[PDB]
Amino acid sequence: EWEPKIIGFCCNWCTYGGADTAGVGRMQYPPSIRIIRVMCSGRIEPSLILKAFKEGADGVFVGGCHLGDCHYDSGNYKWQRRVMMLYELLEELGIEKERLNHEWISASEGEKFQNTMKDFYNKIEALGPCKLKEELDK
Amino acid sequence: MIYSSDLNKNLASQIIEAGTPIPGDDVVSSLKACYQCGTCTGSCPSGRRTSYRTRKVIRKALLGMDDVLDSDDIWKCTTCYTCYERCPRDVKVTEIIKTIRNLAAQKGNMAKAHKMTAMYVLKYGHAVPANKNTAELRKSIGLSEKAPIAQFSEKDLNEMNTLIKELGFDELIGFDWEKGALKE
Amino acid sequence: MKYAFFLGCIMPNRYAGVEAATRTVMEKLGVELVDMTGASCCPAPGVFGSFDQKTWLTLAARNLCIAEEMGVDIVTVCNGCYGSLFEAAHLLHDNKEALNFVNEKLDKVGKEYKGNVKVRHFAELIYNDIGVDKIAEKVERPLNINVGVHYGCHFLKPTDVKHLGSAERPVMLDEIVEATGAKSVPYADKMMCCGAGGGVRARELELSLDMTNEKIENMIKAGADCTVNVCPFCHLQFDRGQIEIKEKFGKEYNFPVLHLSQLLGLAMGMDPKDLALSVHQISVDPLLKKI
Amino acid sequence: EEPRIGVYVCHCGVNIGGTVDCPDVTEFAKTLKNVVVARDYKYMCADPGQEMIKKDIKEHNLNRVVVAACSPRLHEPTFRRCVAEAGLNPFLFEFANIREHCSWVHMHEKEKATEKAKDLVRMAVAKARLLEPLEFIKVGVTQRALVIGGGVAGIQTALDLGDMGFETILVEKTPSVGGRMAQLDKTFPTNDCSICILAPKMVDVAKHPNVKLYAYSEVVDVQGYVGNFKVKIMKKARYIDETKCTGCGQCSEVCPIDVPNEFDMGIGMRKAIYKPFPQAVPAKYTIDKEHCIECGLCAKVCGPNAIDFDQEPEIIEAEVGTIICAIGYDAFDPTVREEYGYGVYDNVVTALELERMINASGPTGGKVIRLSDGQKPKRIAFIQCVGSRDAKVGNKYCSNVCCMYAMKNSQLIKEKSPDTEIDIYYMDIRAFSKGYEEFYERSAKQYGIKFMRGRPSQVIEDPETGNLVVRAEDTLLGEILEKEYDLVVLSVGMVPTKSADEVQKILGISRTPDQFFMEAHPKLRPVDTATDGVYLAGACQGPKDIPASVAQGSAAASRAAIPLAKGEVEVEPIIASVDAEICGGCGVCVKQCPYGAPRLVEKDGKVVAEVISALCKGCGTCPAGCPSGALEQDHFKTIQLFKQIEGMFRDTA
Amino acid sequence: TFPTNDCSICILAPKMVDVAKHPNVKLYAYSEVVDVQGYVGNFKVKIMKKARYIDETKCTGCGQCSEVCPIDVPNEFDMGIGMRKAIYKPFPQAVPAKYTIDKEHCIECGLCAKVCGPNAIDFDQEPEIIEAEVGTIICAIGYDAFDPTVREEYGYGVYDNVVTALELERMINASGPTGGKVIRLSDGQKPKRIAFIQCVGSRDAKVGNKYCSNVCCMYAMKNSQLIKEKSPDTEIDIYYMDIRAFSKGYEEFYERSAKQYGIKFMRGRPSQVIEDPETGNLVVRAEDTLLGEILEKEYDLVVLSVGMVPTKSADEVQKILGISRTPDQFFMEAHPKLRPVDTATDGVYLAGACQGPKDIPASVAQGSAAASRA
Amino acid sequence: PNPEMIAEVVKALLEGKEPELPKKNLCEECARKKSEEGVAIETIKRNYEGNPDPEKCLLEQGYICLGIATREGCGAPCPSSGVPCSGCSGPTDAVVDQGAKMISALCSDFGIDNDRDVDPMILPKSIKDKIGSFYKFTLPSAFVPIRLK
Ligand SMILES: Cc1cc2nc3c(=O)[nH]c(=O)nc-3n(C[C@H](O)[C@H](O)[C@H](O)COP(=O)(O)OP(=O)(O)OC[C@H]3O[C@@H](n4cnc5c(N)ncnc54)[C@H](O)[C@@H]3O)c2cc1C
Ligand SMILES: Cc1cc2nc3c(=O)[nH]c(=O)nc-3n(C[C@H](O)[C@H](O)[C@H](O)COP(=O)(O)OP(=O)(O)OC[C@H]3O[C@@H](n4cnc5c(N)ncnc54)[C@H](O)[C@@H]3O)c2cc1C
Ligand code: SF4
Ligand code: SF4
Ligand code: SF4
Ligand code: SF4
Ligand code: SF4
Ligand code: SF4
Ligand code: SF4
Ligand code: SF4
Ligand code: SF4
Ligand code: SF4
Ligand code: SF4
Ligand code: SF4
Ligand code: SF4
Ligand code: FES
Ligand code: NA
Repeated sequence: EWEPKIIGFCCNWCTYGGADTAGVGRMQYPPSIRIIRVMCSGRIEPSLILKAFKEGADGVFVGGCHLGDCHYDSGNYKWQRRVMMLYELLEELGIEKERLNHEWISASEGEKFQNTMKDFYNKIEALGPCKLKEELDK
Repeated sequence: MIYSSDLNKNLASQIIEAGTPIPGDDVVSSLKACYQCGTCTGSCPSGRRTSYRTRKVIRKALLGMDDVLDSDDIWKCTTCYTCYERCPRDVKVTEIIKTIRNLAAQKGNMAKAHKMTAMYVLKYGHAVPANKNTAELRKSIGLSEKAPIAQFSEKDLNEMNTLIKELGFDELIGFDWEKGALKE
Repeated sequence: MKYAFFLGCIMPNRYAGVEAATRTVMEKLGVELVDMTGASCCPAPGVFGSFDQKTWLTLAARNLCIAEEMGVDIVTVCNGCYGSLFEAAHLLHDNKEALNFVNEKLDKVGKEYKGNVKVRHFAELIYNDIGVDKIAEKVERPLNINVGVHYGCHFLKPTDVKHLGSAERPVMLDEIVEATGAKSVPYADKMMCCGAGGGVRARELELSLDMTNEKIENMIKAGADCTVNVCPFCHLQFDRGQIEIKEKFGKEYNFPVLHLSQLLGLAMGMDPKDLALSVHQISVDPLLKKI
Repeated sequence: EEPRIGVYVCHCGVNIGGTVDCPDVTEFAKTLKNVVVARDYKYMCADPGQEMIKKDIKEHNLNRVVVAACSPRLHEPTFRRCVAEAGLNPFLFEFANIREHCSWVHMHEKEKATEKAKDLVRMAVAKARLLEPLEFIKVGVTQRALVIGGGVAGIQTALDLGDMGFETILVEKTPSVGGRMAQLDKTFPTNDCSICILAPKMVDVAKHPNVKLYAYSEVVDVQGYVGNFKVKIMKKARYIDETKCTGCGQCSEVCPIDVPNEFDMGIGMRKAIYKPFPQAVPAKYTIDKEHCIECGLCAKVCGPNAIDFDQEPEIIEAEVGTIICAIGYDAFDPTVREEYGYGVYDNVVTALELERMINASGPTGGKVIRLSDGQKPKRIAFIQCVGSRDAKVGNKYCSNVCCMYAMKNSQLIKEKSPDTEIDIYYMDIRAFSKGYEEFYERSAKQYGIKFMRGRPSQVIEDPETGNLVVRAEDTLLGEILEKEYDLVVLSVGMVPTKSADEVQKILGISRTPDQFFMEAHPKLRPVDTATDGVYLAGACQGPKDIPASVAQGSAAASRAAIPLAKGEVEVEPIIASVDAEICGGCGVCVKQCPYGAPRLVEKDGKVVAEVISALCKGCGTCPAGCPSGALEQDHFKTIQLFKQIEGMFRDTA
Repeated sequence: TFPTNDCSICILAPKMVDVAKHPNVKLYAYSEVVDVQGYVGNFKVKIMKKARYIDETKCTGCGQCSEVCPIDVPNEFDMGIGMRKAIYKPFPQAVPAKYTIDKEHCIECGLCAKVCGPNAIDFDQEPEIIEAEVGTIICAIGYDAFDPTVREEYGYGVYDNVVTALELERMINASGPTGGKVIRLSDGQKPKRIAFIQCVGSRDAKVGNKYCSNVCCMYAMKNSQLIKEKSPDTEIDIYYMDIRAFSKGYEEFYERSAKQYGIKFMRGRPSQVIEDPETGNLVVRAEDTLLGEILEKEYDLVVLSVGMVPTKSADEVQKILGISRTPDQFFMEAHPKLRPVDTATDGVYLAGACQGPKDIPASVAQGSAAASRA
Repeated sequence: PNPEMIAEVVKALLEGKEPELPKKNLCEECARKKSEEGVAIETIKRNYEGNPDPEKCLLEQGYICLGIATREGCGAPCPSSGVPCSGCSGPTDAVVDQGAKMISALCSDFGIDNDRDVDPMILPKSIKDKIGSFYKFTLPSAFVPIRLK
């Protein structure tokens, strides 16, 4: 009946490519995620993640280059500092830390992307739906 | 001569089915990655002194020769894991052989000696249970006359007897509880 | 160091001297052994794993629950029990479907595996946690003998789950045996199987003895005075197998067979009577005149 | 201006249409606000699809276009050219990835794949509404190329670019050019000496008017973008003046230090003062200071007085338009496959070590001998796929050349010593190119080379003789073999070169699962990388032979010559800019840029941030961290991404 | 196309579109080079623009003419598996998107001119010989599939259900004559069991082709994956000698074919194919060399993985350019390693399958390499 | 809102003109000294910790000052009076969620001088009350405006 709603933010140079590689390799994974492209994980910030939860996201995924492999040298280091604060901000708002997932996945890491999507889907599916939108619509 | 009529196209799938969920679908389905290199056969301790060829077991599973379930050869594997360790295609060989042995056991291809060992574990709780000489030997070297094991705990013996019945392992080996021995 | 001592079948009910040796040796090395009250057959994977994987894992999980209820980890002195319980534990932690299946069956008995048990092998526990240096500190009687070290297959393999180093060129037992003063002789096909595993001893006895004979022959050619193992199953195959090799093939070696705890025991300054060496099919008296 | 969108759902034959219900996704797109027309076609990138889009842009006066098909990383440039021809600004076009991100990964969940494709279309439409017309940034191209690696591939790229008339810089890490080809005795399938084809090319590249060869040098830094790269080359100190040196080699005859030669793979020794091989180019000597004791014997002998221990390394700064990576490969280290005994048994060698032993100018003078006793082996075994087609070592790929080089070296041994028994233990003989199957037939027919189909389980040494036994199953007889040999050659596979990680970071390029460098597309662009102005050539792009490497060097020269010949290239206008009316000069952006593009400036007597457009690569980090919202990067504005997020759940208004 | 399994259209169609509208490229489709005089840098060429009997400037490729044409001609593009009209377009994504009239079969009934709005049809149109001066020439005439009628034991041309891999490509193609359906030619049914026979016309001294055709291992595993994607219950067996999956991602594609798609492989070159006259089913006689036993498995369809041979027009082109052929009959490079895309004739280069059997990645690389050399 | 701003808005409507709010963040109006090289934060301090320098920017000194994510117009009396800005004027016209943007900026410049090596866990552990630090005046207008229970 219910299927989790997951939104993804993937950098063009690595994770978006890693998602592309999983596709070329026909590496199946759950159809809950809808990926949004950005040029760097450094483009991601709390406003975008929090906006996803307000709209009804049960889970939010963020994919970037491996630390030290950013196409723009250090954008991922800024995102990494932001996400750590965000995990704890979410807990204060009653949104489980686990509803946010960030990973470093290269352009050719299709298998990793596939397994990451499977694991993140199972984690959200087990948590059940996020009741934020239900409470805000009241 | 091998015709299509002599083969079972679903053998591999049936082996995988038996291996699901233990040891795992991913584990037993690894047989499908085999590229018949023979590394397993050259590594096999038993193949050096018998007609047993490890890759032919995988070949027969892929080809669909179900006579592999009636084979005495699959029971020559000592489960040394040398093939498992050296396989360049990550085939979980030792696990596939054990899963094939499960289907061979289901078909009735089980040796009395193995059935006797299985019977000792459900009846006495142990494959090698304690004897009168054990009590004498243990007390003579400072140990407790009887070890803290299932053989002397009616609670744990009944627990296993309930699980054995739930798993149908008693029916598999052909053990009757009223008779207190292996039927036929 | 507090560990639940899994005994198995062969050691407590037949080669009980291995139990006495382990009890004392582990006490001397700062390890407290607690009783696994109600522990049954691991169960022996050769028969149970080959007959029905579901029944092997459910009964293995039942035994893991006994240590989990006590709130301690498990320690064993057998490769057969180590492999059975360690692989059962790894499977229940890695595979949720296998865990759910087993727990549905365990629920009928009032048990439920939760995944907090770690299975240890005393030789591995000695090497990684205690240290080989602590073995040498407790040596009262150094052994001046050549030892044919037999690792066994279910100690280091499968390496993907055990993570105890190389199973091709290992050094673990060689250093523990050498701490006693003994010399681990290199011999041909050192890492091969004894032939008993996978229910082969019972189903194909002649096949199992051919492999044991090869190992004994290779160890003797390398100047070995005895063989040391970490498995009552290997022990039975090398010891009783020699009687069966003499009866079937007429070959006599009179090659002493010892478990590592018995070898360690002698070095710790233990009375050979406690080691129950008279229970062995092949007398160890000739070796006792050399140490 | 109210948006007027055209939505186009591709089927990609059945790649999308087989899983996703494209006609249903098309009817759904019609329900979205501002969608004037929505259509579906089998191949949107094909001629009929492109004309269909161009026709509707004109006919329905569209100001936005959405294509729901493959990844933008594949065809975003093609649909941008398409819409631009119809008069629509190329940045008023949006891609919805419903193939790689949907149809190909949700094949067994067609209903959910369809629902998903609809949401992805609604998300692209949502961003589309807020897209703005932008202008591609026209940038000049420096008329100069840089080739990294002086092997057969790199030499070919440099010779072709030089021959076309482009200034080229060839950087070679070791004292000599030539690469692994120079280490080989002969080369399959012709069995010519590697020298035959290579040495004249090495000689030519070192005296080419348009090629500046930097031997014993490494690229230590690369800044910039396509057509405008600023490079720093570290010319390492040979401690010898190249201008005065004549490569007479008198110094090496008197040097007392003996060092293992790296060119000879640890078989042959050399002196602290040396030349990699006798035909090395530049024909100049080098001093290894790690082992040099400064005894001064070489200087007494040196006539031109070229020796200079005080010589320091020089960092050269060069401006280049295109870069070609041709750093090659390294041979797999088989010490890990413990059952084969490499590093334990004396007579177990690699095929690359054999190449040096068999080489006429090698350390043994072309004699294949055993290390254990210096004797000639009468029986040799070749073990194929060592470090290849193996999940246990993490290399599940075919190394391409090991079947052919094992059959080749086996022919050479038969030519030198006909009585030698040679067996090749293989799984598949991969003699796939021109004359290769014939070379395999000839190996057996003319040279009597034997083949055993069976991957060996282990190699065992006889401690009394040093001879080796190979345990393997002859899969074609169903029997186990235990044949004895005097020498065992491991046909080691190819792995990326040791310095590949350093080069990867400097250029900013990716790796494929095999760890070799990644091409933009296996078929669309086989020698280009996703990083504009950076190309690939040779074994560093993947395991291959000399013919293929030379072809890639020539292919990379053509691809790298395009932006150079054009003299101008277009770059994406996804750059950050400050809205001075909102910026209060908090200074938060300044340190976030790795290139230092944002700077605090004074406009109208007030401090405000200002981005240097030329230094911004368009990552989007400072706009993301801007607390006032004054910083926005074009095409990835906060409002555009906000609409895209909403698009997953609902339509606007 | 392997190894990515992208539609061939994905990579090709945009390149065809681009080459037909490039400011510096003059495309002469439906044209042949009929004469070449001169030497390097100074070649004088004559190109015969063959008559389509349709004005390209007026034609819009609407295809209304083909719907009313009464003449049915076998489609060469569909390898005889499809019928086309006398007035036609090779495939729907063809470039230039213009129609052509085949005069060999046209009866001049005039029905197509009645449905031609722009009145582009011109039966009086004559061929035009264009004279061009060029400095360099690049030969990229490709290849033709081996004709397996000669290997009589396989029954090609005798048994209805024995097809070539190139015929399968057309049957399996989404826009093919069967609409992407792999069917038996005997009864139009979909085969539940398929056998692929490798090295057909390659690595064979009896047909005079002792070379490896390079791509047949990979395309047999690829097409087998597509059949499994379309019809998972299909039993697929590949009869091979050596699996040659030698380039980037190829070994992985081979592993994936067996592990993910369940494609089976029999190491054994078949001795013969035999048809059951009552069902049209085929039996493949072959030894499983890895079991030492003889197999006689039945199949609903047999696909011959035909090798590559030079194109039919290669002799004409060879004479016009004055270039040589290697023992495999493909064009000869100056040196396999020194100059892989040059010929001994200065100013004349080679690119693609006409230089030797190879795949798309290699062909594209050669086209780029030939551009640099030229 | 300051009295003068209220009058300007009402007076604009009286004259049939559109009211215009100031558009910049508070740092322009603030009299504190900002570094030309940019903001770099070494440690995060609670308002009572340490002794603030009255001339240097409070954010640069390690205090959470919302001036960066707050609209100007008040005259920045809080930093001028020795305390950080609490963000009571709300965000600029280009920022929907004030707290999210403040967190983004803070996280970005924290340990920026040792960017690759700064432990990203320091900042979250330092701030014991995240919502109260970044949403004192705007929680109801944030993307996530409530605590789920
Ligand atoms: C044992 C063996 C036998 C073979 N036999 C044959 C054969 O018979 N025929 C055949 O066609 N192929 C053969 N091959 C394959 C052949 O060696 C390669 O195809 C060929 O050398 C590839 O050339 P390359 O330029 O791409 O790479 P390489 O030859 O590896 O050259 C790389 C060059 O780049 C330089 N370099 C590396 N890193 C840096 C850096 N950071 N900065 C600057 N420069 C750098 C190196 O010093 C080197 O000069 C064989 C391979 C092996 C291992
Ligand atoms: C069944 C099959 C499946 C395959 N599958 C794959 C695959 O999945 N992936 C892959 O990479 N490769 C595959 N290949 C190989 C692939 O088809 C070739 O690599 C590729 O087509 C070669 O391109 P080409 O331009 O060199 O030759 P071609 O594609 O044959 O093109 C040659 C062109 O020259 C023209 N021409 C011929 N004669 C003349 C003349 N006299 N004058 C002017 N023009 C002329 C022709 O009309 C033709 O358009 C496959 C091959 C076969 C047979
Ligand atoms: S080793 Fe792995 S692949 Fe080679 S044969 Fe045995 S199982 Fe098949
Ligand atoms: S595991 Fe069984 S099969 Fe594999 S090698 Fe040991 S014995 Fe032979
Ligand atoms: S100086 Fe260093 S190098 Fe010159 S000779 Fe003495 S040692 Fe060899
Ligand atoms: S160094 Fe002096 S000696 Fe050694 S080579 Fe160059 S010149 Fe001849
Ligand atoms: S080329 Fe031959 S040897 Fe080298 S990997 Fe491929 S198959 Fe194994
Ligand atoms: S960060 Fe935003 S506000 Fe602070 S200076 Fe840079 S641009 Fe102006
Ligand atoms: S966007 Fe990335 S690159 Fe452009 S300026 Fe801001 S930080 Fe520097
Ligand atoms: S490439 Fe993208 S656009 Fe061209 S067909 Fe395949 S999917 Fe549709
Ligand atoms: S004229 Fe020739 S072409 Fe036109 S319809 Fe009649 S037949 Fe077909
Ligand atoms: S009808 Fe006229 S226009 Fe339409 S296609 Fe046939 S010829 Fe070209
Ligand atoms: S590629 Fe495969 S099929 Fe084609 S010829 Fe070579 S081996 Fe035979
Ligand atoms: S103190 Fe607060 S407001 Fe004043 S400058 Fe530093 S940050 Fe901007
Ligand atoms: S808190 Fe309110 S008043 Fe004090 S500075 Fe910030 S905005 Fe101006
Ligand atoms: S480019 Fe991928 S994280 Fe910076
Ligand atoms: Na030069």
